[PDB]
Amino acid sequence: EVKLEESGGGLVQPGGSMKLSCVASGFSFTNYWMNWVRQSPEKGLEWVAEISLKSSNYVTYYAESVKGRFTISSDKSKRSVYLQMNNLRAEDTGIYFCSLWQTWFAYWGQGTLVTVSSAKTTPPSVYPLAPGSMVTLGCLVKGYFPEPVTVTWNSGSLSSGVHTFPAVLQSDLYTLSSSVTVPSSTWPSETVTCNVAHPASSTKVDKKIVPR
Amino acid sequence: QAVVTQESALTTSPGETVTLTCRSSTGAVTTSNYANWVQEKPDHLFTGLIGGTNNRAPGVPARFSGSLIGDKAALTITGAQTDDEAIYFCALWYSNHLVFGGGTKLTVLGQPKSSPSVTLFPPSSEELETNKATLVCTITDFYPGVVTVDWKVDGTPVTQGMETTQPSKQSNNKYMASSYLTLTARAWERHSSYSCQVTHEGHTVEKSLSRAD
Repeated sequence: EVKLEESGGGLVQPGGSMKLSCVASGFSFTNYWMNWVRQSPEKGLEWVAEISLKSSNYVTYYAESVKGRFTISSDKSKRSVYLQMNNLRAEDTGIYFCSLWQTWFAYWGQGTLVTVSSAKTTPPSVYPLAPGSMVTLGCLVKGYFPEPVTVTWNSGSLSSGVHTFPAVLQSDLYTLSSSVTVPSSTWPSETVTCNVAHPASSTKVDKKIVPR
Repeated sequence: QAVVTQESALTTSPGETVTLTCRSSTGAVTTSNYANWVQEKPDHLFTGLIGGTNNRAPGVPARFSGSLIGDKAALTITGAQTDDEAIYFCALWYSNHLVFGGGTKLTVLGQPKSSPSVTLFPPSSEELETNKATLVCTITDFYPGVVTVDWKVDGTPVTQGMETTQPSKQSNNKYMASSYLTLTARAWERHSSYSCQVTHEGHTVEKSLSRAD
């Protein structure tokens, strides 16, 4: 099976540089063109660049807005395609995907998030959401930067009834919530705890939800 | 520099035909623009559907076809299914660069209507220690994925300090959203009743809390 996996995304300052990697496996992709496409809320999908994966030689094409700022390259020996980004701007913020193209966009990676900002890396505050057949409990993950966070419940052993909502953004701080529904007979008599990770600040928090 | 534009939203039902279009600001779309169509499903699951205007990728169901209709590129679903509820992007080639359109949200009314489950949470005492108060209104298991959220404090509409997320797909293909009412801790103590009102398909579901509980 074909596998594409992006990496290298994170916070980076305006004017700064950042190298993304795309590692591909499955079969010989010489007929394909590796494309970088970024997703923002504003633009939707936006084309960045591509490179022919021919072994004989390469050909590259670039979006007007990245010309002279970004270079695309590939190392066949590492089964990798790279996007070197430089002189980064706020508009470069987004999820960067590599995709193998031949006539159509055949295979896609899971993406890597690039945040172009000079704002402070802020770990989350994690607050319990308790009620003031079944009962809905929650987890407020307030005031972190940059994205993302991850939320689990009882270390993933509570998976059914779990909804994690999109973050909102205010004053360079994100906030999201996660809810879980469990039987009224099982809470509070069995403990329910959310587990939040914020990779950017190497943060992990566990918050037990108690009645109040 | 060409701007590629698409319908922002269309609705169809199972078994019906629907056509999405894709305009180029530079003029008529031609086969020289080698129109591509990409489907985005939730959690960034992308599928290439069409390349070179009308060439369907292997694995893509026969009900999808690409074409040029008038001066535009077009994607047609002849016999739409519930699983086709997704975002569809077109991309046009201009000799040495690709340009994506803004995408079309296709709604396919295959699922039964589902009213939102609403839950309103008060501020945590831990948060109140920071002199801040956030009420969280969770909204789940609704279909179709459109809601209006209104807040009240002490029976009065709030026009300030509110933040609602766009509906996003749940794993079960219903929709969820969350809304936040942000107050100072003191504001929280100067008011008694708080209400989150979710309107969905003309029908309102209200949840409220009283500081007396």
